[PDB]
Amino acid sequence: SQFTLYKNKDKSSAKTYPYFVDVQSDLLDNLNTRLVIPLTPIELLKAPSHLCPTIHIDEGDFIMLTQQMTSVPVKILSEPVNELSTFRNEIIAAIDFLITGI
Amino acid sequence: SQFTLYKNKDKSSAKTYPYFVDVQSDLLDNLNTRLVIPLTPIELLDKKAPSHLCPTIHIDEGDFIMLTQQMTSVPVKILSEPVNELSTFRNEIIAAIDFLITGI
Amino acid sequence: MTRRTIFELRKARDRAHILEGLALALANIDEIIELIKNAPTPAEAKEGLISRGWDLGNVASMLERAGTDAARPDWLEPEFGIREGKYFLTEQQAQAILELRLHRLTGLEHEKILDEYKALLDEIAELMHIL
Amino acid sequence: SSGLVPRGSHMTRRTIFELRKARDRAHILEGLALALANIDEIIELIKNAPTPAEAKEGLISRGWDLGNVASMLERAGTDAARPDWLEPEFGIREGKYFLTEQQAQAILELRLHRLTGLEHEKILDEYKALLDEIAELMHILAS
Repeated sequence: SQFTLYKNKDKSSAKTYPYFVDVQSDLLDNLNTRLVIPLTPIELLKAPSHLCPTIHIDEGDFIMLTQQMTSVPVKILSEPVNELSTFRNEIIAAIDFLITGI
Repeated sequence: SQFTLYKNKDKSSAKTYPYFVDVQSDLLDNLNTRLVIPLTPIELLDKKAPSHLCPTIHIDEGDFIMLTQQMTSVPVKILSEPVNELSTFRNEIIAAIDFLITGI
Repeated sequence: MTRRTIFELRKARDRAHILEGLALALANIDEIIELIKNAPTPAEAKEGLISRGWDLGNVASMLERAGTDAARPDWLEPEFGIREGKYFLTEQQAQAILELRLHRLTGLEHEKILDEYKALLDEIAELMHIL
Repeated sequence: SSGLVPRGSHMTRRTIFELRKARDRAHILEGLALALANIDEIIELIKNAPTPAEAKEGLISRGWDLGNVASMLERAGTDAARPDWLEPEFGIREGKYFLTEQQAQAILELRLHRLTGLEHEKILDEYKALLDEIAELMHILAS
């Protein structure tokens, strides 16, 4: 669901990418894939700033790695934990930065 | 380069995804990764695809659908065989991406 | 298959709702732009968009069509839409207006929004006829 | 003095790399700043075009008032910051600014919330910062 934060259930990738955010429109939720963006802990790191928004939340301080955006099977969204709706503008702007350079 | 078309050299995926297009901004050419969208031949499609989400591409390489919903970040190392460029489809590709995300 | 069309009905209504807001905005372009330019932030612009009634203008006849009532999502409060004789937007409609790219204001892109909203009203009636 | 380029071998080549990226980025932002200085007439032009392709054509085929960015645009340093691939028919001619296709394309891709006060300012701040970075980079290489 759009802007919902999900726990990464893969033990292999959980250390550098604890969480990911769903950025796909809810109007397309019959697709069996989801476009998501990984979050990486700031401690495991400066980031390009306009590309990689800094996320201050209850789970901690993260950098959203927009450039590692990728589509995944919907099945890996089994564990929702939070939501990032108040970051909507920052997220959409970062995505625009990656694609339009605007 | 942005909108450059690349031959997929991965034999295990090349049948369904014989080409992909870089959609990442050139101002970010310094990254070691690229955001790409795979194309799939219309002939392999077993059903109609949403045209707002999946632009049709008729080029010298063939007749394809752009699978925007399967866009992904890939290592820059796999962009080894560029064959064409799709910059005239810029508006259609950017709108397809907008449709995936912003909804409208 | 029945579950499929119930699903398509739900999404067609949500989609028609967003498009309806865009059609209203694009019939009030001057006043929409002035309001956005005057707002310090996108949040304040959003609040200005939803906190006033909008004149239906050139799209009055389109929004009053018979099939407009059926195209309304079930989560929509009665407060939203036309309250004589102006249109009150939702946060979701406001957000979509703020995210419009400038090229959407060209004649052809404006027409497509209106054509699509109309097509949806017909699609919504068809899906219901299927149930 | 501002540490714009990471230490670590081939500093001069890497400084030139940052300079050429900065000029390209400043070129786009300059278009947006100019468009944002003329936003009513820019928006009227687009509303009056049938297609994005015709709007892009309209945007580049006439001169724009410099408006609130005139002082920045007319600075000798700002001319020195232009990409060197840019032909003489672009930028300022007879008091008015002539856009490239690339800058017109970015204008068309602006979202409406960029017109809000704080977003418009962030485009101007980013443009000015880039100009400052470019002047600094160039000076480093001027010896």
